[PDB]
Amino acid sequence: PEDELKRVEKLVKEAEMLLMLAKIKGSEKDLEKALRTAEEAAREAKKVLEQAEKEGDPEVALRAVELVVRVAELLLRIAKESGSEEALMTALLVAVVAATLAVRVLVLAAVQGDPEVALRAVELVVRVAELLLRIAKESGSEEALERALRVAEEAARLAKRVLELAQEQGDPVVAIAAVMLVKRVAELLERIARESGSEEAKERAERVREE
Amino acid sequence: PEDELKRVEKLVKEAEMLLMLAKIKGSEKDLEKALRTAEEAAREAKKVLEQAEKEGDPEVALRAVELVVRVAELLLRIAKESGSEEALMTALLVAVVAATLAVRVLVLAAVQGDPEVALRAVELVVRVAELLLRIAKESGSEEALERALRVAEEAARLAKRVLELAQEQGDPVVAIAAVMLVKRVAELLERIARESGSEEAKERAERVREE
Amino acid sequence: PEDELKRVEKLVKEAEMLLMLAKIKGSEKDLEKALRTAEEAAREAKKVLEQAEKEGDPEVALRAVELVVRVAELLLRIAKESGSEEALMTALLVAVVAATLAVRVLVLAAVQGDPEVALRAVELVVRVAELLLRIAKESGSEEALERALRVAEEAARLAKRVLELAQEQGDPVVAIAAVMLVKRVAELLERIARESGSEEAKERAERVREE
Amino acid sequence: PEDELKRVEKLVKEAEMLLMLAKIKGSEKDLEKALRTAEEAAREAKKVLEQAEKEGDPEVALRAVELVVRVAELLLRIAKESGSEEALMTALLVAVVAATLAVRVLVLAAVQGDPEVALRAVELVVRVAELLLRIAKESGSEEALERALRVAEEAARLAKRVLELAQEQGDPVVAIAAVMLVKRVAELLERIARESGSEEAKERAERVREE
Amino acid sequence: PEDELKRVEKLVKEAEMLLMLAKIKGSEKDLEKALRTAEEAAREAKKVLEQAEKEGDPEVALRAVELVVRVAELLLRIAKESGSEEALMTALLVAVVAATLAVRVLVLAAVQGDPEVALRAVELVVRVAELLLRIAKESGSEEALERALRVAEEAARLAKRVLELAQEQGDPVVAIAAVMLVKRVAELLERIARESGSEEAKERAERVREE
Amino acid sequence: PEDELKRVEKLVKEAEMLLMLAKIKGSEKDLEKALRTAEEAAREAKKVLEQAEKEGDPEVALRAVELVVRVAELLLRIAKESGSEEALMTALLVAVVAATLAVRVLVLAAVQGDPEVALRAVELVVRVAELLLRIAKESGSEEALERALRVAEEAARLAKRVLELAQEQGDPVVAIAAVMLVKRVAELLERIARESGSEEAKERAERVREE
Amino acid sequence: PEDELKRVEKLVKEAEMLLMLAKIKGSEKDLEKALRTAEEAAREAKKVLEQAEKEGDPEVALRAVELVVRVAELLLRIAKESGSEEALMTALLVAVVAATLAVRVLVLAAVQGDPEVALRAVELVVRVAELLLRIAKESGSEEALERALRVAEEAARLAKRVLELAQEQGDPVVAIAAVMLVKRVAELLERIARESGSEEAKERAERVREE
Amino acid sequence: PEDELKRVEKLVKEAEMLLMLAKIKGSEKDLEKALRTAEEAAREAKKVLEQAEKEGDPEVALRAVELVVRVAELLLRIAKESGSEEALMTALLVAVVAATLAVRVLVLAAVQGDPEVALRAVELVVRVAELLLRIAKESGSEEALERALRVAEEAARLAKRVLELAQEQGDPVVAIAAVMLVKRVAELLERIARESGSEEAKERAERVREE
Amino acid sequence: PEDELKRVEKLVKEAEMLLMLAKIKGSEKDLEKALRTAEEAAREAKKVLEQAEKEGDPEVALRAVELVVRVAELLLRIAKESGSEEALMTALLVAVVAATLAVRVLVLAAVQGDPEVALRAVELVVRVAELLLRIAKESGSEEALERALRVAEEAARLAKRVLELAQEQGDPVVAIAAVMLVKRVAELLERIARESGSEEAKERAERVREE
Repeated sequence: PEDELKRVEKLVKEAEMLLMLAKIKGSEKDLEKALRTAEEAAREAKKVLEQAEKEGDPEVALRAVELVVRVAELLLRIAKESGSEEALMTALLVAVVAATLAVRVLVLAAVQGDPEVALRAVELVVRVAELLLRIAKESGSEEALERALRVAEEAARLAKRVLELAQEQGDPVVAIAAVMLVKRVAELLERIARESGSEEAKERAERVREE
Repeated sequence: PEDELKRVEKLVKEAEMLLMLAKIKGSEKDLEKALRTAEEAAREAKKVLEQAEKEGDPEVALRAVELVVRVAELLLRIAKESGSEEALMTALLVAVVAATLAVRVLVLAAVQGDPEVALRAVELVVRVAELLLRIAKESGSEEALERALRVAEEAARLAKRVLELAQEQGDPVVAIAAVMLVKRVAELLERIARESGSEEAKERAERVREE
Repeated sequence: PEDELKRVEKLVKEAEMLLMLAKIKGSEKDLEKALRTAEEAAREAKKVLEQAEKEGDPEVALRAVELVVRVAELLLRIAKESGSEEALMTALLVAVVAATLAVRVLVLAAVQGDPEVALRAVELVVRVAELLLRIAKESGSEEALERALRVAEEAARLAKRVLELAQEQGDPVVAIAAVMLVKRVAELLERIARESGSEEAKERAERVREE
Repeated sequence: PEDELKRVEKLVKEAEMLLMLAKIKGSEKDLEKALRTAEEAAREAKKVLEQAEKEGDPEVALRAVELVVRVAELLLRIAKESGSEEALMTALLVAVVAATLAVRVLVLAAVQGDPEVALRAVELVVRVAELLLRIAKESGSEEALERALRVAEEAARLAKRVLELAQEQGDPVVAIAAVMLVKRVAELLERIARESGSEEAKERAERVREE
Repeated sequence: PEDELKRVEKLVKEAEMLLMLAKIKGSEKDLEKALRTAEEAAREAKKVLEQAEKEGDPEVALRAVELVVRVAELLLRIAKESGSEEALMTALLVAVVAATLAVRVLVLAAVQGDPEVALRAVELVVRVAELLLRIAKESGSEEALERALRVAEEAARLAKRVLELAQEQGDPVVAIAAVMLVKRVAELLERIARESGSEEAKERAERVREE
Repeated sequence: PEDELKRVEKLVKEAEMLLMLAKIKGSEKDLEKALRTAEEAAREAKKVLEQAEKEGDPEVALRAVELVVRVAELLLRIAKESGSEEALMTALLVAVVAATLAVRVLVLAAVQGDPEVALRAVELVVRVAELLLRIAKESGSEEALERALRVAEEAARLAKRVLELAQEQGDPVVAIAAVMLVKRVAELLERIARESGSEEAKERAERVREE
Repeated sequence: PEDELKRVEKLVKEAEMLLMLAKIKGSEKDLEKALRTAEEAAREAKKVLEQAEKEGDPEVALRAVELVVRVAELLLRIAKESGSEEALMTALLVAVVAATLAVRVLVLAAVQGDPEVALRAVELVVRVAELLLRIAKESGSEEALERALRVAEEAARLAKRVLELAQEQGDPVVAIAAVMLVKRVAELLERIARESGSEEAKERAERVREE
Repeated sequence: PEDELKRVEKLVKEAEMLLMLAKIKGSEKDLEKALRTAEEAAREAKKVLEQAEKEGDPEVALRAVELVVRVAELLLRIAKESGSEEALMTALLVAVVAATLAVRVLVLAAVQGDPEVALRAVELVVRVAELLLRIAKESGSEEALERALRVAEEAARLAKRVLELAQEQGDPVVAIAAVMLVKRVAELLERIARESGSEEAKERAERVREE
Repeated sequence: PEDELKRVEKLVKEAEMLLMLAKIKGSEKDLEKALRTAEEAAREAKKVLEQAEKEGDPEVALRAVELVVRVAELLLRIAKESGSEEALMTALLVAVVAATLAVRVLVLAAVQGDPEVALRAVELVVRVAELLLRIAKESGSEEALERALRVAEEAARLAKRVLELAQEQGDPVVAIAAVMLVKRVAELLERIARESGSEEAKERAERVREE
């Protein structure tokens, strides 16, 4: 049931409500249950995926996982208002998850032959990459920075795999978009390469800008 | 349904009718059921809010809460004719409620992006402040006096939060009105500061007149 | 609908017709159904008020109640031709009713802000007073005499309440008339004081002639 | 449903029709089924009360019971045309019933606070009294005569109880009527006292004329 | 609906048309369907009564029954042209019916208090009597002759019952007419007494000429 | 099921009906079964609590217990009409029960975090106190008087415990009301202190007026 | 319906009537309801626009908005007679509104291709500018002064946009008028530049006098 | 329902409104939601086609797809004002889509035998070709240039297929127009051949100018 | 359900759509799934027959089988565009099937007595014959040629059996048509006899032209 997705979505709104009230009247308990509501919202989000795998709906799978991204993003924000290393780590944990989950939404889209959803699954990986990057900035964690760049390249990589089941089904437009996707990853890696000395970003960009 | 609001409104009129007859023929039972009709009117008023939260109508929420203010105000008056400490305390209880309820109407207006309704929600807080002040005078309660001034400043405070989602939506006029709102609070606190020695009103006015 | 008022009015005319024929050909059955037609006319008259309360028409309310007075007055007359203690008591019952009903028409006129109709509602109380006085003479009932004088003073009293919502709406003429009303009550009570030894009328007149 | 009352009423009309035809063409079978139709009409009448108790309608209760009186009255008449001791006893049985049933309509009117209906319930007791008196004359039964006078006084008694919930609800007119009711009982008992030597009627009248 | 009466009436006209054509061109089939059309006309006529009983219209009842008389009269005539013992018996059957039906129209007129319609109902009985007399002459049936005289007296009898609800409603003119009605029955019975040796007519006339 | 509460409530109304009839016709058997109906009503009332404990509804718990108070109050009244020491003791027994039961409704409200219901539970204790006081006056029992004052103070005491889970949940209004509650207990104890020499009431009031 | 516009217009006249009477007899309540009538008139005015957007009538849109200007102008005047900072702020709020509303009437005129109405919409902006200037003088508000000059330049700016859809439709006359419009803005800004030291007006005039 | 088409159309107008306002006041958020409104308009446009396939309406199909072209064209324009590579790619994606969709509208027109709609479907392909050409110029993308020319020739090709079901249905005029269509493609390819060195356009024109 | 037939029919249209698109854009995969869609359409077609046997509908049976012919015919065409020996053999297999299936529709029509449907069943055999002939030409298969001629004669044969249950039910027209059917088979066999040297067609025509 996408009936659940609405549940998940409303939980998220509520978490955002608990956060928004929390900043207004300065309540550390609002912020706490906001964290917990978020956490629940994302738990259920993954229950919904897990059965959209054991069913045939990649559409449901994608909406579930992008809700999980939404939860991750909310966690990042709660972290910044709380100033909590914990909240920042849970933000990070939901982020690293969303990545491999998007990857699952993708492989489902391939098995079932739904190239437009696979594409979106790959974009989502990119979003997760961008989030990790954010988290990395907020925590100064040299590890989160590595995870980010990694996840980026791995999206650019899966883009080829999206183009590849595109060219099986004769749909050049999503396959062109699938190449446009690879170049905004090249670009992200280039934008990162410039600022923020990384002995890496340079290499990853160079070898994705080949692909 | 705003169909209910009309119910709530008519209950209130009736309560006012029972009060107005009560003063005319001097019936302590008219005054009693007037109190109880009022009380009901405000109960339902909050049922109506509670579902306007679980729905999307901040408009309904505001009309519900300002009816609750109306009920509070009626209770203050019934108190003064009865000379009841009880009626005065129930007046006070509906008043302290209306405050945090307006605050809820506000946070709903923010979540849903309705800055003109948020503004009115904040005015309402100010009205509640003014009511508390009245109640405080009638009961000589040194506590009600504190609640009043508090609630005032907290309205001036939320005014910034109204201006803040105003400047997100690019609506300077309600945001200007939102600054005009803060200065009639500064003024209320100044007007109170003068008469009625309060070691406080002075401070609150000084620090809101900064903001 | 004032469509009903015409119904009520025609019922009354018919009752008066049944009475007038009854005296002509000396029919005790004409007189009976005349009583019953009257009774109906007044029943409906009050149905019409009752909804003019639950609507916004004090105009309809007043015409309904003064029809009820008209019915009461007719009952007094039927009583005198029949020589019935019963008919005289039902005359009395519709009379004591009309009083508190006029009082309702009045409080409606106040809630809705219609000072000229309130005034007339108070006059009507006076008429009812005058009727009670009549009934009292016809039955020699020491109780009806008390009800009369009471109802009188209570009209003079409500006159202040008419003047009081007059001075809110800035209409000195009906408010002057509202003081002229109090003095013809003082006068009625004085006229009664003189003849018909009453240990009371004297007091009531003295204390209304203050007001 | 008052839908039933109309049923009960039409049954009664029909019974009266069967009676009226029966006298015209002299049919002892018309008179028989007239008795039985009557009997049914009153059965259902009490079913209708019984649920107006287990519901909240004293209005329905009163119309049901006064239909039962109507049935009783019809039975008295059928008795006189038939010359049946049986029909006269069933007349009596429905009469003695109607009494205690009116009493139930009354106590319902008290529980539910409907003083005008209680009043009518008490009048009804008086009617039943008057009926019993009739029945007593037709049967020369020294017992029916006792039941009559008894039931009379017991109505005058319940009149106080009507006045008593009148003075709780501040409705002096039905309470005055409630005293007028007691004096037509005093009167009935006086009218009976005179004719028809009864060592009793005298006492009952004396002690009710106190009350 | 009196809409039906027009139906019944037109059926009758048509039956009379089928009869009138039948005599002209000598068609035994015209005469047959004329009988059947008549029969229908009278069937519906009684359906119309039957619901005018279960409604409140004695006016409708009378027009229905006198149509039934009209049908009866038509049947008598068809009988005489056909020379049918059958048609004569069906003539007789509708005649004996119309009698007891008029009687029903009457008792309806009494229940509902419509003395002028009752009167006409009784006249109708007389007409039926006159018809029976005709039928009796045409068939030489010693039984039809008895039915006739019987029905006559029974009309004179019901005349008293018409006068009796006349004197309840104070309408001496229909009550005088109700006595004029009894004397044309006395007269009919006298006119029959003379010719046509009947050991009976004499007695019936003597005892109705008393009444 | 609150379906049961309605059962309990109707039993109570019926008990009150049996009592009200009992006073009217002076039936000691009505009064007896009124006692027993009351007793049942309160039995079931406690069954309903007992499962509202083993469920999560403090709302149901409170309505159940306040019905038990209602039953107690009815018993007090039946006692006074009967003049029974027994009925007065059973009145007392249901009263002393209701106290510790309210206390249970309270601790349920705490476990489940429902401060507004806890508050009402504490008021109820106060009502029970007031009842005990009544019972004490009617029986002159020096023991019932002690139980009363005790129960009073113990309510004032639990008020702190209500304020205490109020300040955990940040709801100052019920917590203010919770302090208003303590002062009407101080007041009750003061009102009792004055009249009715008690070497005690003085002390209890002094030490609660501290708190 | 332009049927509404007449409503709006008459409301405005009435407001002006309440104001004009208010100054004559010196009634602060006339002035109050004059403010409120004005306020309503402008509310409806915007309802009428809002549907002239969701319809195709820029003509209706312009008349609606210029009524809103009229309301704004009336508010300025009421402010000056009352001496109210509040009335002056509400004057200001309707003024700042009318500006962005005229802007909407304009963009509607563009979408629908009605260059003569767009022109008038831009003039209206200028009027609003002139009003703001007035308001600014009356309140000495350094902010209202900024809003004024701003709004002026923004009109001169939209004038180019009017000329631009003029030159698409080949209508040089409204386009010439559209350049004449820009120079009376240059002029207004110059007239303001001179008196009333503003470090700004100078710049705005210089850069619009380029355009 | 073509009721939807109007929806789609109005969405498009609104998008164009958001764009036109966006250029006027320079709002990057207007431009954003203009993009998104456009995107929606085209989503629904394809929902409408998708069911016009699963229904029998090629007329609905064509209007839906040409709305999709309209959306594509709007996207191209938004791209140029924003200077966004993203907006330009989404412009391109809706363009490449519209092509194969027109192709679907065509094959529907063939299955259902509607040669005039097929013709228009083929023109539409040509429009899409022209759009791609535009997009290609704006992005300098050597790939978009290939897609353009391709799509052109493929329209000229389907023109034969339009002529071919024309000659089945004996409609030479649309079939002549179908040959006129091929020559403006030859011409487009020739016009492109000249400017803008393409080693290709030459070949495609040569081999279509054969056909 | 003939609800299924529509399913079968739409599958066929779709197969034809996949074929028609396949020839347009030259897609060997369109042609493949067109074959498979066809194949399904015919599978279900036979499921529908199979239950129209186990039910009483020869009408359903005939529509099912002629859909199977339609599928066969489509397969022949797909074969010719693909140039597949396989597709041609599956064309042949559905053809040889349709024959013996028509034969079943026929024997059902006989058992159930529906001679007009039997006739059509026999025509269908002839169509199948004509198809086999086509297939035979396309494959040069000396075997398919034998099957064709065979199936032809066997239709002419069953024609006698159609005429034979015609003459049982007295319907000479379908029986005449049943003889007209035999002569277009004689004719088909004659037309084949001429061209395409067959040592056979001659004999079969000679011996059917006897019959």
